[PDB]
Amino acid sequence: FVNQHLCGSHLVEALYLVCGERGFFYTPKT
Amino acid sequence: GIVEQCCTSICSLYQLENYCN
Ligand code: NA
Ligand code: NI
Repeated sequence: FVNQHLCGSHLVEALYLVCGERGFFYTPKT
Repeated sequence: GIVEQCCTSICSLYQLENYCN
């Protein structure tokens, strides 16, 4: 696999593909 | 964290996998 530059909704698309049915948590800094 | 690292720098799919449930 290659490294990623992912911002905004593109990061959540990447989490969805990586994790599939395992699900994931999206946890930005506040 | 990972949200900021992937956007300001770069990150790998293996780093992302740490956020799966
Ligand atoms: Na990768
Ligand atoms: Ni875009």
